[PDB]
Amino acid sequence: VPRGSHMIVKNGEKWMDRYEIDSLIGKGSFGQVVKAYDRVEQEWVAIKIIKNKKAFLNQAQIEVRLLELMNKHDTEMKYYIVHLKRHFMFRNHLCLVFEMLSYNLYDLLRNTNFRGVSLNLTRKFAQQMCTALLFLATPELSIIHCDLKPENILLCNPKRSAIKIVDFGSSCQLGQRIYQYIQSRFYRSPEVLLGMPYDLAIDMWSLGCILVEMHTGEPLFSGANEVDQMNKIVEVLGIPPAHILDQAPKARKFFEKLPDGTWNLKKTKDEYKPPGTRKLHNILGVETGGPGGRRAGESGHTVADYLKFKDLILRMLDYDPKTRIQPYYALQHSFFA
Ligand SMILES: Cc1cc2cc(-c3cc(N)nc(N)c3)ccc2o1
Repeated sequence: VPRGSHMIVKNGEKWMDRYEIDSLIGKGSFGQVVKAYDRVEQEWVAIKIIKNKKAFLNQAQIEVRLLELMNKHDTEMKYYIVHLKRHFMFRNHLCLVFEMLSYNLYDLLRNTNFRGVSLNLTRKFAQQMCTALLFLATPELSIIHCDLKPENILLCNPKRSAIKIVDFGSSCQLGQRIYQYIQSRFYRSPEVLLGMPYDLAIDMWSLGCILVEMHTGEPLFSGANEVDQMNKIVEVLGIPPAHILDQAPKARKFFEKLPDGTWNLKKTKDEYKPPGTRKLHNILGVETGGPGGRRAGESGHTVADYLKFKDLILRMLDYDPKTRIQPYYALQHSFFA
């Protein structure tokens, strides 16, 4: 019986006279993902190997249940989610066989030298991700991904715009509270930072953050920690509404209620732009040739195009989860017309 939690995998070895292990795709907290040739089906697969650890096995069994649940639906919309081909036990590890995809949206930004992709390619990723969120919002699914980020959205093919969402390891269904900290820090919604109840709207917050980054090359809100995260959100969006802060268990982690009942920023121990003064209109460069002026004298980057983009994003970054744009309405926005 091995002492470590990790599976020993040798490049070149063959599993169950079927899977020819080529190479490591990537390592994560769950374990690892290997590229392998399935000699029976004659196709590449990405094998997700789970560590022999109780916490990770439990998360992976939730992931298998939610992916199999999604697979029973007929809609074309389900193809924006990575396809789980099968699962088995091997050398006492749970192994998930997925279709082979291509590189993630972070690798795509790094290949631009973090200068961002075009507004036209941003629109394509936006439309697909809004359709995927509409699929998860199907009542019989009601899945919250809870970990959207550029690294969890993958191109299907290196030369094409088609994308799929991966990793439902942190995911839950509407009304569940399972894990103490959810969402990646940069993509973490204000209701989660404030310790308020969360629903599918947290994923639309994450998507708003991701789409600005895909076009600018840089994260919109790059907090070093939760206080810094909230402060960078406030730079762009101002002080959250009183009706939210008055109900937030963790309001006093970031803010203070003054004698007149209005909220300000909590004093530092002893630096940010004043609240709401880092305008998204200037981050995107709506009137000034897009990010860093670099889109002036290219087509597909008009002031009219940028205003439609800015308006959709600001509806995705609504502080109020009950009024934040829902996937069904985001798809009807003039940005997609
Ligand atoms: C190239 C490539 C990487 C890759 C990664 C996954 C995958 C990774 C994780 N963590 N969770 C899920 N549900 C899928 C699937 C196919 C893949 O294809």
